[PDB]
Amino acid sequence: GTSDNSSEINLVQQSMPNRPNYIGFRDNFVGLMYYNSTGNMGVLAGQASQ
Amino acid sequence: DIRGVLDRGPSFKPYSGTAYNSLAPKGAPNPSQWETKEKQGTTGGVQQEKDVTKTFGVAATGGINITNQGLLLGTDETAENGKKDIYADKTFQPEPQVGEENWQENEAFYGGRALKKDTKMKPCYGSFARPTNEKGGQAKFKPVNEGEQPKDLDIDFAYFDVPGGSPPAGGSGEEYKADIILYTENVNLETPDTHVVYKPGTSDNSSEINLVQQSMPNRPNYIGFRDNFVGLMYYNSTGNMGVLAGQASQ
Amino acid sequence: AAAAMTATRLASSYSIIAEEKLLALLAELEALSRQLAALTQQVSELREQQQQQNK
Amino acid sequence: RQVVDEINYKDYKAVTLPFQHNNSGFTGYLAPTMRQGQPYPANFPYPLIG
Amino acid sequence: GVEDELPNYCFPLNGTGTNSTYQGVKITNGNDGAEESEWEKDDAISRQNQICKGNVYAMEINLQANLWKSFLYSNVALYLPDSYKYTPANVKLPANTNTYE
Amino acid sequence: GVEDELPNYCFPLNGTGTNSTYQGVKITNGNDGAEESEWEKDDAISRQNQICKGNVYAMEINLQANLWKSFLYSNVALYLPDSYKYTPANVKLPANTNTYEYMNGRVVAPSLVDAYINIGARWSLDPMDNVNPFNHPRNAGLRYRSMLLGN
Amino acid sequence: VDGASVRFDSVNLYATFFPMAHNTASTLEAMLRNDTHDQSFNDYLSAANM
Repeated sequence: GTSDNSSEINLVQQSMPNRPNYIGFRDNFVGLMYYNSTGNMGVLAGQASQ
Repeated sequence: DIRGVLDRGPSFKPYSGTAYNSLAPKGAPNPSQWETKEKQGTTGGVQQEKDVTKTFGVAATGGINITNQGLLLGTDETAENGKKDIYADKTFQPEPQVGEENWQENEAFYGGRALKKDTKMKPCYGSFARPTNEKGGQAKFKPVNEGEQPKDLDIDFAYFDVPGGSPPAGGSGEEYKADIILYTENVNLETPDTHVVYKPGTSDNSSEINLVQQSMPNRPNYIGFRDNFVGLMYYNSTGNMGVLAGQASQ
Repeated sequence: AAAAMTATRLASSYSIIAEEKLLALLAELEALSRQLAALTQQVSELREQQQQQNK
Repeated sequence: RQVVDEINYKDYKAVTLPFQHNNSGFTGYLAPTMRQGQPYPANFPYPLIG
Repeated sequence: GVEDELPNYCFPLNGTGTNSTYQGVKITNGNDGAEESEWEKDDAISRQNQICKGNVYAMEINLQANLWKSFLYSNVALYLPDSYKYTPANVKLPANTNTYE
Repeated sequence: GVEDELPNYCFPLNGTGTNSTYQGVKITNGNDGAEESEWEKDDAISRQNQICKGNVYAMEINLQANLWKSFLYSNVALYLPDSYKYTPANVKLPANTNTYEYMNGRVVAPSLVDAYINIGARWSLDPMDNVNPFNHPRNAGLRYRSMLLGN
Repeated sequence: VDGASVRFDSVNLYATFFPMAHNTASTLEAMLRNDTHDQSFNDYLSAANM
């Protein structure tokens, strides 16, 4: 039925478990550091002649 | 790079087990019928008719009311309030049933499909029946025709009332019509792999004894070329050797 | 056999218009129509002006 | 794999999913729900052996 | 978690486990109302065919989960330190610990 | 296919579901004909003698079929592209397809890939040929680092 | 779709030689074997079709 109140009609419920969904970091953390994006790039300079 | 077309014999079967009704118990009989003699009469009235036949007629789908046409699944638009079942395909699709709910599925009238006595009934495990119409209708032999033409399909109706009915039909006997219908017909029954292990009797014609029927699946058998193709080209045989001679000196 | 194989092989081988467009279209037509009516008046006057001077 | 030849083979009827009934009466119909139905000979998987 | 979405059922040996017996009736010449349906001698009657009404009897079992639990109990569950295991009330055991008894 | 050849039975807890009752009988010295029994007062004349006059009350189940069928469903059926799966009438779903709620209420027919599809073949199911296979509970390279952070 | 097809059974190559005295065919062959003069032809259409 199209209801959630307690009744004999709603006594027939069959429920499947939600499908599994793992959530973790990417391997080697591909993504945690900006590579090859012009908006933000790393820098390794000599601190004297920048 | 030899290229042809081979044909593994009937012995070929690359899958262990069965493909048709694999979940059915090994011994569950198909809902069918078996012409026989039933003992009756006050002092002996045995009458060979469509007796205890139709012994298994499992009926899943239900309907509002049974008429002399079909099951009458449900009421419809005011234009045509009666909606029987198309006995071609959607007479009783074996998958659906009443409700799909165990409790409170009590239905006034049910119905199902069954096999005629012409078809030699086999266990449900490993039974196949090639469809006849694209609408999913199960195998339905065209009725026996001498030499003229295959006409419309072969379907018959059987009605089964519960024996115990108190109310008479308006002053009649103790009979009534609270019943269950069954669409009975013959199909192209054939077991592609499974073979019967335990056969109680000797004949295979449908009967109460022959209802007991257990069939294990056929023994798997793979066919294929040999490793590295051994044996495909003649080797170290003096009868037919093969050469690599130069063109000039041969 | 080749014909049977050939027979086997031949078969085996085998919008709703937006009002933005419409309202723009109507305005353009009216703008051209008013210009066209204005140019018609000048030509009609020109013929009368020559005709009356000749008469 | 070897699929059924739909052209060079007569008495071939195309059965779509919501009509084919294999393993009927012991498994849910178009759902992983209860088992509903009536045992009966199967019809969908065309034989390819024997 | 053990992967299981299809319920697994156990079915009776006779195929359907039916018990109710019906009798044949042939609905006659007239209206398909409540009379006019009358039985005929052509079918059996008294022990006449039994038809399952209503789907097969059955009972299910979480097949995949049972294997997972059984794997756990025979494994580590039995190999826990003795502080967890409790002796049954109505049995007796040897005093010393290091013994198969 | 399923490597099944023996029926697998399930038996009642009490050893036998038969609940018939009987009483002992004490056929006398006479010939064992029709009316020589005496039913002496040595057995349960009324209730207790319970015997299964028939066979045991097992019921069958194809153990091997269910496991393979269940493995096939969870691992190859639920991951079909969102065109073979339908939506039950009484269940409401969100709008965008991407959300987890949406891809959790649309069911797939078991009459899809099953124990009887491409039997005896190495065929990869064509509907999910162009479906990312690195999105799975079997992606052992993922759930190692999914459970590395914890649960 | 409808009609049948051709079916080759045998193919042969025919070639007719001008009957020329071996005295002058050797001379003509001697000239044509020279590096200075060799046959050169051009495609009549002489175009690159796209």
